Amino acid sequence: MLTDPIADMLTRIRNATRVYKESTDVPASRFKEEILRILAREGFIKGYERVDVDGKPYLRVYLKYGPRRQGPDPRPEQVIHHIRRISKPGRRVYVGVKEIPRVRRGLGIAILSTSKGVLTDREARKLGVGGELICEVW
Amino acid sequence: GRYIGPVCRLCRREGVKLYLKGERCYSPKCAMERRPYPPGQHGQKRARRPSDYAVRLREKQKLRRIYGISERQFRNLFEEASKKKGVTGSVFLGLLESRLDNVVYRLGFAVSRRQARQLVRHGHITVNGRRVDLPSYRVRPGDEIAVAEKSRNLELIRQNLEAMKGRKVGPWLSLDVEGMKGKFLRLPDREDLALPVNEQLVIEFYSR
Amino acid sequence: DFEEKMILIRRTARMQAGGRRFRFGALVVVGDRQGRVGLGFGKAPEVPLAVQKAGYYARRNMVEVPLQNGTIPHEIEVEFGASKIVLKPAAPGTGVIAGAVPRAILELAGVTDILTKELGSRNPINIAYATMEALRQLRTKADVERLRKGEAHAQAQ
Amino acid sequence: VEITVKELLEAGVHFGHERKRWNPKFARYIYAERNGIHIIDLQKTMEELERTFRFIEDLAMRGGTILFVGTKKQAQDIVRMEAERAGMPYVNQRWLGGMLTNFKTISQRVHRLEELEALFASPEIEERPKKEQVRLKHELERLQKYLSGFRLLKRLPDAIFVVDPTKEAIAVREARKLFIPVIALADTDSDPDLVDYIIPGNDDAIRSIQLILSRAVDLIIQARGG
RNA sequence: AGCCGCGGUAAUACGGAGGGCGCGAGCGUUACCCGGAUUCACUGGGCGUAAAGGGCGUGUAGGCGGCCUGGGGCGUCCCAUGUG
RNA sequence: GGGAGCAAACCGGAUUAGAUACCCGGGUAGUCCACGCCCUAAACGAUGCGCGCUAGGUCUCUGGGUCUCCUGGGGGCCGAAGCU
Ligand SMILES: [Mg+2]
Ligand SMILES: [Mg+2]
Ligand SMILES: [Mg+2]
Ligand SMILES: [Mg+2]
Ligand SMILES: [Mg+2]
Ligand SMILES: [Mg+2]
Ligand SMILES: [Mg+2]
Ligand SMILES: [Mg+2]
Ligand SMILES: [Mg+2]
Ligand SMILES: [Mg+2]
Ligand SMILES: [Mg+2]
Ligand SMILES: [Mg+2]
Ligand SMILES: [Mg+2]
Ligand SMILES: [Mg+2]
Ligand SMILES: [Mg+2]
Ligand SMILES: [Mg+2]
Ligand SMILES: [Mg+2]
Ligand SMILES: [Mg+2]
Ligand SMILES: [Mg+2]
Ligand SMILES: [Mg+2]
Ligand SMILES: [Mg+2]
Ligand SMILES: [Zn+2]
Repeated sequence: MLTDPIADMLTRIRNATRVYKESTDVPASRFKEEILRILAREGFIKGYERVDVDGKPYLRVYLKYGPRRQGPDPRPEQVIHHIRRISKPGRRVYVGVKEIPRVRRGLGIAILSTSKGVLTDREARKLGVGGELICEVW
Repeated sequence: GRYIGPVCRLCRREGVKLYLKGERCYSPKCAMERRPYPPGQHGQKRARRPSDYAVRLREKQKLRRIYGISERQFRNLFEEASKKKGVTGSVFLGLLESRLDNVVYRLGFAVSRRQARQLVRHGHITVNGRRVDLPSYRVRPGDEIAVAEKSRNLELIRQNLEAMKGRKVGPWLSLDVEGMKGKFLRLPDREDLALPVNEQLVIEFYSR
Repeated sequence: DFEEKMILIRRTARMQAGGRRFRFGALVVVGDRQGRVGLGFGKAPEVPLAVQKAGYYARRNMVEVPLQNGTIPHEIEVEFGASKIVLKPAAPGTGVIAGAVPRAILELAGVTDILTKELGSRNPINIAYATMEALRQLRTKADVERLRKGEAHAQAQ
Repeated sequence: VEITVKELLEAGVHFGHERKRWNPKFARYIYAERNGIHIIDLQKTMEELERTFRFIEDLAMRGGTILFVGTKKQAQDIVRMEAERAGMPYVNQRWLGGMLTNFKTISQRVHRLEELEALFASPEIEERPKKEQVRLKHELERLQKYLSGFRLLKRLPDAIFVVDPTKEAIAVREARKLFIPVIALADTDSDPDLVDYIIPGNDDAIRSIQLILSRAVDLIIQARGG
């Protein structure tokens, strides 16, 4: 059966990228939309568009990449070098503020669900609250 | 106790002059000056590569000997700079200079460090106007290292209080030649002390 | 003009009719302690013929390093084989804590301070280009907000 | 000079290759399958031919030395008389793994040809016992064979020029390493990210080859006044 | 002799000497605790051949779960406070 | 109950230094049916079970369609990315 709405998205966009696909499409949530508006507030992704695939509700996320590298492997650099989820289901993860970690020595982002919603450790701590710790990009 | 034995041989062990013989150690005598190679039966033969840990240790030993204090508390002085808020290389030394037995040897009042100690041990020294027999002595900024009047007219004090009209102190220090006094301005910097140690290499021996 | 430490040497066996035959292999670093650093791995019939050769491969196998106050810009981890290499910036005064082989490579590349562990399989050679790669992959507070965002850069900055 | 949709067609440039021997990444570049065997979109060769002549025109304005690579038995003597006109170096005969990541080890073999041309001029050759004479003769032509384009390559080329990035995906993979740029003529059976400056068109059409070189080797000489 | 190991007439390994390194009123050996040991693996592991997927199903306790809005606030976050 | 043929144990012959075997000529259990037990296996893809995502190429069985081809479900081989 299908279990994780969330972790799924990451893994689309994970497997999507590491192929260098220009665009990719994910099962329209409210969550998946608010997590997504972050991922472009913080330029990992160009942006998501709402598109209906087969009269079914959906989100079309466009993929951000590196620039044409040279060498013998001319394949850029996912602006998304690693994305992966922490609160796994039945194994959840709630951090205060004290407990909010920072990611890649400040070079990176942790995503939160809080009483004020869809938050980055920066936006998180600036606000002075916390909650379910979700994923982790860089 | 303290190490006590053939000092100019570590003038040569780690391969550079350690001015611990003292006033002889500016001759064409101090042992190094003659024969650079370090001690026994083999000292002249070809020396192979030093282990990563060799070097790790050499440059620690140098700084331990060169300052003339024994291991067991060379440690609690390291491990007391670790425990203290700032650069570890640079705090360390900082509380080698604050020790009494090398508060003298840089304030003039002696020929070498091993000597300079004797004068501390033996009731000869004034600290904010009092008598201190304690090489283990934490000299703070503003302290008063002088000499008790009674010893003043001693040759060893004086031939050494002599020569100081041809030298200078060390910029964390005022020497009062005539009044037989001395003043601890501040701590040092790693700016000042130009020792022949590399200190991070010391700390990389107290990581393992 | 490149200062160059040496990591490890070994004698390896071939075989043949009547007795073995050999070859020796030499792990070598390089590096102007301010930025750069190479590695080689050299095989040759007599030893320092190899140690010399290993120095060659390192000159081409160079890695500029983002360096920042003698330390490592962010945290980091990489696998390569079953040998799992860790780095992580240390502050002024903590200095090349790292076993045998990162020390050799990190030092010469120019690190003052760093923290470090080695994992599972410990074979030098893996942990060698374990870390040659760990370092090929360091990324900078500017190299970076001009990987992302930089879609429309110089409107941002 | 310039080039149009009109001209490319008659050549067999839309004339792709199979679907059974096929590279997926070649996507973007097609129309469809009029008889199972693909049709190249030449309104997307007008794209990658503009840009991939600009880059050649710059190199003849900053006087670049451009390698020519074609080994496919029809290609050869068209690589030839289209490099010769250009003043160029060409690997027509058979590529060697090395000739770029080993230019020295190879080029110790040009001089051994240039030495032997001159050895055969003088009379001192005839003095050597005639066993070596015919023997050392053989070696002359061997070198004239696989190199009569390599000789004028005295250093390493500013761009290599392939006609099949899958036959000599060898060559392409050398200039991959030693950061030379790559200029390839490719149908569908060929990885197209392995090229920076790329022409989608026919591999084996001895008239598709023919136009494209003889229209490249113009925007060489024209760009070198003459 | 802690580990692999040295000794069968050239022993840097055993016993002595000279020389050497480390420590110093202590230096060693034995016993136990933790680290090493991401070799109990929350951080931080694995099963095709390396130790390891139940010989195959069914289904109970239990664990877990798709899209849209609203009520509760048990969890989880937040602030003040009493305690520690 | 059934027993043609095969065939542990067993009876002979041959080989070999010896042959409790390999080879040969017979031979009960048993394999066969029933009904109840036994409940192991190199029970093997040596890969527990569902769902979502990630170049394709040919082959082969089986379905549906505007059947030059498109699209479902299977069994095979070669290969992208990636794993090892
Ligand atoms: Mg004591
Ligand atoms: Mg008295
Ligand atoms: Mg592994
Ligand atoms: Mg292991
Ligand atoms: Mg002997
Ligand atoms: Mg002995
Ligand atoms: Mg543990
Ligand atoms: Mg394991
Ligand atoms: Mg097994
Ligand atoms: Mg089993
Ligand atoms: Mg739910
Ligand atoms: Mg709700
Ligand atoms: Mg509550
Ligand atoms: Mg029988
Ligand atoms: Mg029966
Ligand atoms: Mg039965
Ligand atoms: Mg049974
Ligand atoms: Mg059993
Ligand atoms: Mg099974
Ligand atoms: Mg199939
Ligand atoms: Mg592969
Ligand atoms: Zn001396």
